[PDB]
Amino acid sequence: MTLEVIGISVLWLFLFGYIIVASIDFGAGFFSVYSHWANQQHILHRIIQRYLSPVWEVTNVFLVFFFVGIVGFFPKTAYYYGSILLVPASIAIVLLAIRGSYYAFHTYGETERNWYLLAYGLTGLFIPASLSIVLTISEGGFVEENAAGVALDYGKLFASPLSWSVVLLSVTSVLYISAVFLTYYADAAGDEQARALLRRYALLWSGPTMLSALLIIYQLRYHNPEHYDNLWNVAWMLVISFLFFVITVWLLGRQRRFGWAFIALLFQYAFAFYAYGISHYPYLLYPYLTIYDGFTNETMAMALIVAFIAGLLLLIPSLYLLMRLFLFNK
Amino acid sequence: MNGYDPVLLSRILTELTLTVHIIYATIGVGVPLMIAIAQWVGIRKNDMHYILLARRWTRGFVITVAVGVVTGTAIGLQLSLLWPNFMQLAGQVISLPLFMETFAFFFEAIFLGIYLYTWDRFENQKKHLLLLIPVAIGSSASAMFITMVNAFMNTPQGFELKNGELVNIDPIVAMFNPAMPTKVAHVLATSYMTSAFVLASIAAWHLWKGNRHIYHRKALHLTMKTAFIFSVASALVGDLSGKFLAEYQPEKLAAAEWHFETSSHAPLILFGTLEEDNEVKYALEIPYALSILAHNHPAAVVTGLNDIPEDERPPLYIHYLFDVMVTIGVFLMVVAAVYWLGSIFRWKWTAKNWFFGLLVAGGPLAMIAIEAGWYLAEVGRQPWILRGYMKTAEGATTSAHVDTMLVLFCLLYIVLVIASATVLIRMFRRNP
Amino acid sequence: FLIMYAPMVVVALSVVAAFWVGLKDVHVNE
Ligand code: HDD
Ligand code: HEB
Ligand code: HEB
Repeated sequence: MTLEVIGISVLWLFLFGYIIVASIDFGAGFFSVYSHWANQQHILHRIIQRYLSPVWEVTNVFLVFFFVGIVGFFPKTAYYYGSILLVPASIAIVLLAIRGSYYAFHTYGETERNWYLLAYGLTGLFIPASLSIVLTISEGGFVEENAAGVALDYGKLFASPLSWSVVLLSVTSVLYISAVFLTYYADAAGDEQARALLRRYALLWSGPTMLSALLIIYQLRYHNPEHYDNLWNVAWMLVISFLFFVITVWLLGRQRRFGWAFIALLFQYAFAFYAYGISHYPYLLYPYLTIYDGFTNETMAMALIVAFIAGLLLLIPSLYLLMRLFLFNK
Repeated sequence: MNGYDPVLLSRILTELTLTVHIIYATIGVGVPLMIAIAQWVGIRKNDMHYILLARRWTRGFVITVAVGVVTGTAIGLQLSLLWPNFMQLAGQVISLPLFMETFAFFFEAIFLGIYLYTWDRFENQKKHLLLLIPVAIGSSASAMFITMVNAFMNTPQGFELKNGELVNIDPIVAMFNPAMPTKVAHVLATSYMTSAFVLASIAAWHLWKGNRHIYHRKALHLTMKTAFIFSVASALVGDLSGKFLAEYQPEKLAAAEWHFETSSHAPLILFGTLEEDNEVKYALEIPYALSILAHNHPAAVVTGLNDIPEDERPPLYIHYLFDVMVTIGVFLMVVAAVYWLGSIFRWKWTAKNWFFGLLVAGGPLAMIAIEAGWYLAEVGRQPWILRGYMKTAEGATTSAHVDTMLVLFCLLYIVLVIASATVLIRMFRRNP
Repeated sequence: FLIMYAPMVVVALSVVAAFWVGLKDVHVNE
C-alpha cells in the first residue's frame, strides 16, 4: 500500500496545484469584476479576458487529473464519497458551467461580457465554498458523530463552526494568494491598491485563515482526537507556513522583488495545506476508506503515477513557459 | 423506489448531460483536423483564403471547446456520483484512459493556445501548421483513450473477480479490448465526417445566401470532398463494427436488426415497426450483408436474439436508431458524392439551391446520426453491465435528489446550448 | 487479426486521402 500512500500524496498536490491557479483565476474573476463593475468596459474586458481564461482552462486540468486519479487508487471512495456527495458536486458543476459558458460567450459576446460578470462575482466566490464543503466533509461525517457513530442529518451539518473555518481557510486565502500573484508582476504605477488589498488579505491570512488552522485544531479536540494529535505532530509545518507567510509579508512591506514573496507564499500555503493533508492521512474520512482498504491492483497504480507525472510535466512547464512568453528575458 | 427510481432517473440525467456534451465534442475532434487541412492547403497552394478559414473556424472552435469542457466536467463528476458501485469495481481499470483523454486534451490545448496566440505574433505559416498538427492528434488521442473506456465497458477483460471484488488488472488488456478498434475507428471516422459536413453546412449557408463565392465556394468544394471520404471510411468501419457485433455481441445487433431467429442467410431491415410485444407493422427488408463480403460466406449463421436470455437482451426500439444512423450515413454520403462530382466536375449545379439546402441540412443530419448512433451502441448495452460487471439496478444511489438535480441540469444545459448557438452565430454574422 | 486491425487502417487511409484531396483537386484544379 506504499504506492497507495504516494498516490494520495501526489494527488493532494494536484489539489494544491489546482488551488494555486484556481486562487489566481477566482480572485481575478471577482476582484476584476468589482474593479470593472464601475465602468463595464468591453475594451478592458476584451483585453483582460483575452488572457485570463487560459488559467481557468489550466485549473480544470489539475481538478480533473485529481478527480480521475483519486478513484484509480481508491474506487471505494468512488463508492462512498460518490454515494454521499450527491448534491454539492452538481452545484459546483453548475457554477463551473456558468463560469465557462461565460468565459466562452464573452470572448465573442460583449452583451454577456459586461452583464454576466455578475456571474463571475457569484461563482468566483461560490465555487471555493462548494469545494470547501467536500474538503470539509472529507474530515467530518455523514454517519460519523461522537460516542460510537450516530446517523447524521446531512441537511443540518451545513451550519457548523468547523465548516466555515474551512470556508475561511479557502476564501480569504484565495483572496490573499491571488492578491500576492497579482502584486508579484504588478509592473505599474497603479499597483498601490493591489498591495493594500493584499495587506488586508494578508491580515485575513494571519487572522481568519491561520485562525481557522486553529479553529480546526480546537474543533478536532471535540471531534477527531487522532486528527488533532496528528495536526499537533505537524503543527511545526503550520508554524513554518506562518513564517513563510511572514516572509511574504516582509516582501509585501518592503522590496519590489516579489519572486521571494511568491516562493515564500508557495512554500507557506503549500505546507499549510500539505500538513493539513498529512494530518488527515493515512486514511480518507472512514475507517473503511483507509488507504489500504479495497486493495487494488498496483500496476495501474504505477501507470497512473506515470500519467500524473506526464500531467504535471505539462501543467508546470505550461505555466513556466507562460511566465517566459510574458518576459523573453531568460 | 427510494433506491430504484434513480436506476432510471440517473440513466435519464446522464443521457441529458452527455447528449449535450457530444454536440460540443465531435466538433472538438473533427474540426481541428479540418483546420489543419485548410492551413496545409492554404500553405501548399499559397492561397491565403484557406488560411483565413482555418482561423475563421478556430475562433468558434474555442467556444465549442469551452462548452464541451464544462459538460465534460459535468459528466466526469456525474460518473461516480450516479454510479458509485460501478466505479467501486471498475474505477481501478477505467481511471487511466479517462485521465489520458483529458491529458491529450491539455496537450492539444497548449498548442491550440500557442497557434491561437502566436499566429498574431511570430513567423511563417508552416510554423503554424506544425502547431496545428499536434492539436488534431491530441483530439483524436482523446477519443482513442476515452472510447477505450466504453469499448471496455462493452467487453472485458484485464481483471479477476474475488467474490465481486475486481482485481488482477492488466492496463492494456482492458484498454485494448476487442471493441476498442471498431469503437475508436468508427468514432473517429464519424466525427471527422460530422464536422466535415458541419463546415460544408456553413459554406452552403453563406454561399446560398450572400453569395460571396470568395471563401464560401472553396470551403464547400473542400469540405464536401473530405466529407465524402470520411463518410465512406465511416461506413466501412461501420460494416466492420457491425461484423464485430455479429461475432462478439449479437445481442445488440439482433435487436438492431430484429433477428429473433438464428439463421444462415438473414435479411437486414431498412425500416419497420415492431412494438415491444411482437407487432410487425411496416416491413421493408433486404438479404444479409455482414456475411457475404464481411464473413466472405453468405450462409454465415447470425446469432438470434431468442437465443439470448430476455433478462440479457436490450430493447427492440434500437432498430429505429440503426435505421436513422445508417440511412443518414448513406444519404449524406450520396449528397457528398454528388456535390463535388455532379455539381462541380460535371454540370455546374453548385449555385443551385437544390444542393445548398441539402448541404445546409448536411451537418445537422450528421450530428443527429451521431446522437442516434450513440443511443444505438449504448442502449444495446444496459442489460450486460448487470452481469459480467455489476447490477445496473444496483448501480445508482437515491431518488429525491436526482429527480430535481436532473431538471436543474436540464435547464442549465438548455441555456448552454441556446446561448452557445446564439453567440456562435453572432460571431459568424460579424464576419471576422 | 486482419479485421481487428483493419478499421484503424481504413481510418488512417481516409485521413491522408482527405489530405490528398487538397493536393489533387484543390491545388492543381477547380
Ligand atoms: C440515450 C442514450 C444513452 C443512455 C441511456 C446512456 N448513454 Fe452513455 N452514451 C451515450 C448515450 C447514452 C451518449 C450520450 O450519446 C454518449 C456520450 C459520450 C458518447 O460518445 O456518446 C455515450 C457514451 C458513453 C461513454 C463513452 C466513453 C467513451 O467512449 O469515451 C461512457 C463511459 C458512457 N456513455 C457511460 C454511460 C453510463 C455509465 C450509462 C448508464 C446506464 C449510460 N452511459 C447511459
Ligand atoms: C469521442 C468523444 C468524447 C467522448 C465520448 C467523451 C466522453 C467523456 N468525457 Fe470528454 N472531451 C472531448 C470528446 C469526448 N469526450 C473533447 C473533444 C474535449 C475537448 C473540449 C471539447 O469538448 O470540445 C473533452 C474535454 C473533457 C473534459 C474536460 C477536461 C478538462 O477540463 O481539462 C472532461 C472533464 C471530460 C470528461 C468525460 C467523460 C467523463 C466522458 C465519459 C467517459 N471531457
Ligand atoms: C454520425 C455518422 C454515422 C454514420 C454515418 C454511421 C454509419 C454506419 N454505422 Fe454507425 N455509429 C455512430 C455514427 C455514425 N454511424 C455512432 C455515433 C455510434 C455510437 C458509438 C459507436 O461507434 O459505438 C455508432 C455505433 C455503430 C454500431 C455499433 C458499434 C458498437 O456497439 O460497438 C454499428 C454496428 C454501426 C454500423 C454502421 C454502419 C453499417 C453504417 C453504414 C452507413 N454503428
